[PDB]
Amino acid sequence: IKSAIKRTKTNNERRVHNATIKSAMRTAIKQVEASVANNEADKAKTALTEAAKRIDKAVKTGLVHKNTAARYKSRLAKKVNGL
Amino acid sequence: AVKIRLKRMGAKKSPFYRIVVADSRSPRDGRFIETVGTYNPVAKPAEVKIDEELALKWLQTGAKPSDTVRNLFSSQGIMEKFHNAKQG
Amino acid sequence: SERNQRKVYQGRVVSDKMDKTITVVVETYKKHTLYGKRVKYSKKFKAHDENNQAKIGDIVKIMETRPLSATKRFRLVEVVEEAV
Amino acid sequence: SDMVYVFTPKGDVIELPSGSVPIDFSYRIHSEIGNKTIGAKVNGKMVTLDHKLRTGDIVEILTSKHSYGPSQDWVKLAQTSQAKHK
Amino acid sequence: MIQQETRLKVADNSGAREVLTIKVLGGSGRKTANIGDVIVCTVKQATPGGVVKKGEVVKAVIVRTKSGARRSDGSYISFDENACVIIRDDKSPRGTRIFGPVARELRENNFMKIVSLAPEVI
RNA sequence: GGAGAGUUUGAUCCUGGCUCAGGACGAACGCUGGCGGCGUGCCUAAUACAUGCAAGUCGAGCGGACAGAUGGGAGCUUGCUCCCUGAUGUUAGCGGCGGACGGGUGAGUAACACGUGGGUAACCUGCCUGUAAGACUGGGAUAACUCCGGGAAACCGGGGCUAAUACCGGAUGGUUGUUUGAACCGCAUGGUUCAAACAUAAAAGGUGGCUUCGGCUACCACUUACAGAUGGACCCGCGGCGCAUUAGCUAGUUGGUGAGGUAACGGCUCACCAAGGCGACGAUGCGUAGCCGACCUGAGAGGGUGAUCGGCCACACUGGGACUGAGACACGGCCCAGACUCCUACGGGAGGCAGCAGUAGGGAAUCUUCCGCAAUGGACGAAAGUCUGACGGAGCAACGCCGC
RNA sequence: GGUACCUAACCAGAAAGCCACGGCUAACUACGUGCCAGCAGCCGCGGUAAUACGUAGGUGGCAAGCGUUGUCCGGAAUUA
RNA sequence: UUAGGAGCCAGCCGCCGAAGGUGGGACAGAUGAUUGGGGUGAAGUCGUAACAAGGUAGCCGUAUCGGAAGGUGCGGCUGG
Repeated sequence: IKSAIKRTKTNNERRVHNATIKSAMRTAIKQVEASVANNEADKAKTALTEAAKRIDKAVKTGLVHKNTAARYKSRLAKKVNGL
Repeated sequence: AVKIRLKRMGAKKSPFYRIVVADSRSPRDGRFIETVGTYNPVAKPAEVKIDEELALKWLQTGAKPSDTVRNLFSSQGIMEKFHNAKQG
Repeated sequence: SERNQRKVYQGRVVSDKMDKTITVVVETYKKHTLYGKRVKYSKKFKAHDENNQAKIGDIVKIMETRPLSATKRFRLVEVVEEAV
Repeated sequence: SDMVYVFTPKGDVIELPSGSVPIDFSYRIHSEIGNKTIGAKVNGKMVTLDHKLRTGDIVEILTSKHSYGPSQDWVKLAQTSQAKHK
Repeated sequence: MIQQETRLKVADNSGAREVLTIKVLGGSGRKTANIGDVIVCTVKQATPGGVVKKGEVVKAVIVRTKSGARRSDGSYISFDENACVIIRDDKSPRGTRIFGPVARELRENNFMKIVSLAPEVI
């Protein structure tokens, strides 16, 4: 309205791109947790590195804000410790 | 953001100024932390009075003033004493 | 380089039915800002009992911390004196 | 000279007695103009209803369509008595 | 197909909520009224904020009904609530808005201010 | 640093009422009114708003357009027409940061909102310094641009072209997490420090000079880490109201365990299990109202008020959600409904003055639709600069104080 | 904003009012008036000599203001 | 390496979820014919109940009757 139309034209374009980082981060965690219902540790090890690949790059991009991601790390990490 | 700066006081026509360490987010008459002495523009002579020592402790923490405030410190050598500390 | 000491009291326990926690009555008392006489109030809190060594009418100290649950903002220090 | 010669939004000379507010400007044209008047504009700016017109002015009227109506405040906002008898 | 002694959902914010009929203004005795006919009505309920309030003999126009409307195409319009829009005893309404759809068989007569205020002239 | 006076009565003293002299107004009205400084100036309607302005900034982030003529050359009418990219100039869009502050209003809110003192081992902090390190190697787009299509418009859709300090991979990293050791200490959770192992986690160039044409250099920006500076969030004692003709009130209520969730502690959310918690020191409820330094008054103790100026919270037509961003649930941002206004070719859309003014309307009653970024301030930028209804001043009314 | 300001030139020339006047409370007479018209914060004033009404003169009050009005405090030790 | 997987989105689905609708209670205010007392006003009518031993000593509490103040019953009180 006061020439801040340029914000909404970018805010929606960022809203698509940010959620693709966010939703793929969610699928990485469940696939690790899929290997918790599954009785596989070696599959969980390579998935933990696959999950933390997205997690560590997530705070590098935008709002995931590491103090969450530390809880995202260790909660996955004790399950591999549980196996 | 932390700008040591002036602060507008006094009557309508003849202003008065106080040199103030504060945050720029607070308004022109906004709040602050601790002040240094004075400024007088309406005197055709002198009487710009500075504490001359307390701001150097703040400059070692880092607080960038505007140049209209800063050249009063040059007139009393606060910055050049501080630049010696930066050369120290 | 000691950190700042927290809030602390001693007092007296009404009930024990709360799981691993109690209430403790503090009986400090003050004057009124208009007249001068000094009357007593009732100040009770919620305090953590990690050992469940509590009694009805127990003299005990309390120690605040980060809030452990809803309205629970204390833990014990020492069971000072017991009931009969 | 006891009358104001004001102008309508066409530009016709509107002969009204002197001391008129723009509420008095309405009833020379039509009475329902006064029934539907909200505000007024003289020469670019809006003018208040507290304004009294002068001889030789173009007066534009902020007129509602058929929505709005008068109050008790307007009964002494009629300076000229013949318009005040209206 | 609205008779005597039917109850109608009112389609404007002119004050009323539910309206009952008296007589269809046809001839000596007309039984029904599909669309566009003019009823003399009364007001069984009103909004608390009301220009027209409880118990007022009103004259109104049917807009939308559970009746057919045989166009010459063969298309039959049929809504799912009987209704009125209260008018000021003329070819003109007295409300501000008109809630919901309005049947296109009001343009056969000149009720065009209801047409111009309609949100979806179906 | 504490004046009293008239009145019950035929007359007196008490008793007890009201009355009166005083002091302030954000005050209004009546009558009059010469001027100058300094200061205030919608309390009712947080009711609705015509019109203009109130937040943009970087060509030194970047592609292209856009002019340009330093010269070069062309066709001739000597009047021109050009084709190359001069200096340099313009910035729709792109991208970076700001828009969360500055500014207003006083509606809800009787509670950790505020006032005061605290605590955090239970937290966060882009833009600030200072230190520690750095800044490797690639990739795929896409706007603008055009070319069509659909639309009354609002605008929207499709096909190619293209950039970057945009975006996305690979390396290396003292973040963090895991695993296993140590050391020390606190206030239980524990905390702090050190080692090893594993796991990933980056970055960017731009500006000007110097160049061996390989590059180098300062400067700006960049990634990461440490502190300090900086504000913010959460918790806690203690304070400032009216009614008992409001005495019973609450089931996520109150507890535990685990789980999820939040920057963070938590019934904050959910499962389970338990039945507690709140209360005559007045809960719950209801009417009422923003709080505070302070203002006025009193001799003081107190009482009243919470306007302007300064602190903080809350709200942005009414209500609810949410994104990007260090920071909002965003005063001049989006999405949804509710009322209302405006436009429409009826299919559709756009709008939010309790920003400055001004108007309507309300009311006893409150002001100028000015000029200026010169000073102070912010915003961005390397700076000039740009942008500023913050502010600077001018204008109105004896509104008040002082001065003539 | 040639605004403040200062310099020189000019004229008594531009310019005062409202309120009170029995007692509280400083200040009074004359006409009008006759429970009527009207005052009033308090006690209360007028059915023919109204210092209390209205007017005039004259005082007094304060001053670019004065009264009335609604507020809040005080006097009110009358929530002590 | 002529494409599959990963991931992503359109779409639909579920819980939550504001406004809307429905329903019986709470309290707040206007209004309601008529009535019930309560004061408040010019020599209205009816009685005399009080205050004197008030012409029957009054007075509180209860009961009861009458135009109405009141009347007496019973107990209590000196302010008989």
